[PDB]
Amino acid sequence: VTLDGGAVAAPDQYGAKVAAEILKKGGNAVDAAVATAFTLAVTYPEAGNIGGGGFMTLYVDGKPYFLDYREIAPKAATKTMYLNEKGEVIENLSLVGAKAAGVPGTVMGLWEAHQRFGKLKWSELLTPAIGYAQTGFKVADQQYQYRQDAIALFNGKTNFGDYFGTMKPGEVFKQPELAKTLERIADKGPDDFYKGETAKLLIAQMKQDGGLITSDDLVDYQAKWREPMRIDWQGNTLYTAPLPSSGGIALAQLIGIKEQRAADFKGVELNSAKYIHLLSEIEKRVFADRADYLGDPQFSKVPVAQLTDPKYIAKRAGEVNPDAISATEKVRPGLEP
Amino acid sequence: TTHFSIVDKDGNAVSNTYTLNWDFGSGVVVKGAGFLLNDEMDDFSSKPGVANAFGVVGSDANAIEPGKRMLSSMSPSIVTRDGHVSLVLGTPGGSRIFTSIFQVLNNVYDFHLPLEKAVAAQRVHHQLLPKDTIYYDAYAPLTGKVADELKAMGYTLEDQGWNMGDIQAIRVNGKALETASDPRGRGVGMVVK
Repeated sequence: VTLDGGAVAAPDQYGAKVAAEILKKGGNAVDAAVATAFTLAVTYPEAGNIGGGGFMTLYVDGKPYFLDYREIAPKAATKTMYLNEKGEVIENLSLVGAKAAGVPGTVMGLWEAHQRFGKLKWSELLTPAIGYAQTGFKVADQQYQYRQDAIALFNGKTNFGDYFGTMKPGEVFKQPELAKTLERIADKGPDDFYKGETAKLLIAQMKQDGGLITSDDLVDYQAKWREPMRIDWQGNTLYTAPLPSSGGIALAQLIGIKEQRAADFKGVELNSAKYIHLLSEIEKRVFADRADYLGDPQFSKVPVAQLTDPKYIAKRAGEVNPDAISATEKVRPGLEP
Repeated sequence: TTHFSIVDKDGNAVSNTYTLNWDFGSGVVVKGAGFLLNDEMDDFSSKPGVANAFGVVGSDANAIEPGKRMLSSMSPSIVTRDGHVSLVLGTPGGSRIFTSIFQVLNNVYDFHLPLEKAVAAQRVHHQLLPKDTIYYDAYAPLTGKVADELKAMGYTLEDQGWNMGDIQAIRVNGKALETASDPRGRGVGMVVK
């Protein structure tokens, strides 16, 4: 569809500027997404990343796609690795330090998306991010506040302060080591991150910090294309994340149940008490199912069809109490007889 | 987590949500390379029935296993109508992500709000456990008659201490495009024409 231009909604001004520059010169949405994701790995390091993972939903040439570049547990991970001699969760062991990390997927994900749909040269799409790493970006006030929260959590148990200590609100923050890493990725793609110099540095940090990630974990990492979750209502088609996201199943249930209960929503104003109560009653059932059934779909037989069947959605919608809070103890996973 | 949304002039769309999990992840920087490592392992169930950092629980399906992906709430989304993109959206917010997307969809499709109002509107969250607890943010806290009635029904209202998402959205109406960046964050949107 020839639209009146392209568009970007980005979480900061730098991702927006880069995406727009890519589109303006004739890159496609995937080219722009690659450049933007690497840019935010520099400018929005609280969340944009090359050391994490994520999901991409795409609509290309009228066809829906989904790319899963979620991290995987290291091969040396074990069910009780975060429990102590009492069998209790060790405070912050799954949140702070090297044993908290899954195998990163982002570089592989962006590569796979670009290989399949990109129009512009990979190395050129990294140049904006390299520039922001070399010559800097302006730290935001909210970003600094998140930094302070993280410093409180890390409490001197990691090397965070040695690299992000100079992040100060309103001031330009440069990242020369990351710039060199992005240059290697520009030249070698995932080969640098999973098999090359960056891999070696990651492994060395694991050795230094007692982590679990090994060269085997990195060379075995694969992003996965999956069929997106499809939800139809009122003539619209929503494509969203399937498992290992819980959001697709949740949205299928939230939308389906709300539609089933249209008579109870009729005339109810947005964010009135009744409206919020109704959403909460729906959310009770969604989270009951999420906790009991959902996980990586290749590691158990997850009953996706049963949990999204229209007859099941109708049954769960029947549980919603429009006038009072349902007893929490009586909210059960919906397939339990 | 953060999210971005892109549409090109050919009607192709990308909705991308990605993350380190908590802000700045595990706090471990790869010496010599300069990037942070995630703390995504906390999204597994560490012990059946024990809540993680977002208050969510699990058992066997989301237990730790080598090579396994940990359950997520990230929900990058694209709405279409008649084979053409109509809305691209997503957000951070851990276990609030899909409830925030649901609220924005309700605001656009049921209340027929302009995109900017649909994104700026107050959002709240409930998730079964903690019991009867509704979370709100300081951007649009629950107050006044709505808060009082909810408390009268028996709800506990809690300021969660972080904004309730950061929606980044693009809407398409025929050939025309509009962007919305959540006022909870520092996002920017541009139509490129």
